[PDB]
Amino acid sequence: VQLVESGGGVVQPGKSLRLSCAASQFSFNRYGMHWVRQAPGKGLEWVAAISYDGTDKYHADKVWGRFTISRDNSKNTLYLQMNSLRAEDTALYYCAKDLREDECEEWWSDYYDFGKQLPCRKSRGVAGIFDKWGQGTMVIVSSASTKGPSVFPLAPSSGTAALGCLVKDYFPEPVTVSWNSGALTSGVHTFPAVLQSSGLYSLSSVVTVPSSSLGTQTYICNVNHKPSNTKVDKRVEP
Amino acid sequence: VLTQPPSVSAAPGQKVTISCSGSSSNIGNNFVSWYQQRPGTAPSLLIYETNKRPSGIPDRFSGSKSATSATLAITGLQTGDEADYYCATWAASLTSARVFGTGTKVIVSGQPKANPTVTLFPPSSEELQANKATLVCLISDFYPGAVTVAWKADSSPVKAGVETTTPSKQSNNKYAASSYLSLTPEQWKSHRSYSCQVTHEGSTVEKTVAP
Repeated sequence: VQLVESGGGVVQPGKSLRLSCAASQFSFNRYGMHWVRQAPGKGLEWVAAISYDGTDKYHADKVWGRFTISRDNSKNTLYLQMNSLRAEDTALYYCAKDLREDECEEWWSDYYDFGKQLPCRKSRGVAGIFDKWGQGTMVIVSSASTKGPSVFPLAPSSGTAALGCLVKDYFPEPVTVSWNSGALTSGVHTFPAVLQSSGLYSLSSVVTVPSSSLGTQTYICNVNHKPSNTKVDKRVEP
Repeated sequence: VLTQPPSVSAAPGQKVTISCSGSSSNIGNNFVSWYQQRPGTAPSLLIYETNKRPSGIPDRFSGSKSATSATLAITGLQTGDEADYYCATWAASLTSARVFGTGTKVIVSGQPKANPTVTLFPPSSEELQANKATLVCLISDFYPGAVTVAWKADSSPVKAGVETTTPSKQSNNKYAASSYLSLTPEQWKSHRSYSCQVTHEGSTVEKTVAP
């Protein structure tokens, strides 16, 4: 069994996009199919499901009327129409296969008469078991573009003590930080940035120095954001 | 809403226990599916129909079920078992309830643990005048690198405004992560204090600040 997703990319919040999943190496027309997203780095979340015949459609409430699953058994392709996107929809979308081989038991014998064809009353239905997965396709929804970092001071806490400066709301990486014009590499710890809900980046760099030198030695946070051509030299005071 | 333990860890050999939980509506009446997801790779079916394991999966991975819970178990742990473990349920057919568990990270490491040194900072005077607020809780030097930050305001817990980065190895092979509680100035002046609870290997460390 082999699943391959495609169609993902970067699209602004509101605009649409269409994800495809090319099925192969199995009888597509027999098994149900699901979509499962996973925001990096958080838990799994099933989006939508569809049965073998396409008579059954399932969706999560957070995607109730903005996402619709669909398939084309002739092309063994699974389609997910993503329109009216949100930032919270940002995730890696996995194409999943249902384990249970579905089969119909009761036919109506009322209409049409082929007249193709007759839908099923009591099919086995999806089992909800995601046995085979793809590597997924990434979907990025962000109302963000190039913006400069708003630098801010930090407090003296007690290593003994510990100072820093906050790099706030910038995009995109990289952002390099140094101290006292690269004279002070030492007792330095630059933490990794963040992935805000609004898609903006922000990091922090703490520094642990002699508490005795505070009143005397002055420490100046050197920030740098080359993409926005912004440099900042923030002087941190107690 | 099926909930699982944030983190789990054990040295190579001893047995591990992971449990789900929820109403009898999404536990008792239904079956339990389990899935493994090693780092940087797609998930995989571990156990379906509560007990039955598909081919390729060792007999170590034992499933289970009860009235309002469902437990996964791994006997002998290899470096490969180190992965994320989610549970799932699907019936009958469904409601507005969830589908997958919150997650449970299994870390396989016999090496000695290192407690986290939590460092909390209050917002700046400059920022408050910029009409915004930000609490920075910096977590450094810990191992096996499994944390679970939790913010609280005057005992009461906080939910919205939280953003927590993933742990990351330092130079000394110890992990470090940061958590920001973005806030409005009006919310910041409403409560006496704001706390930062870091939950690493059972033991919790709580720092707190005030204006």
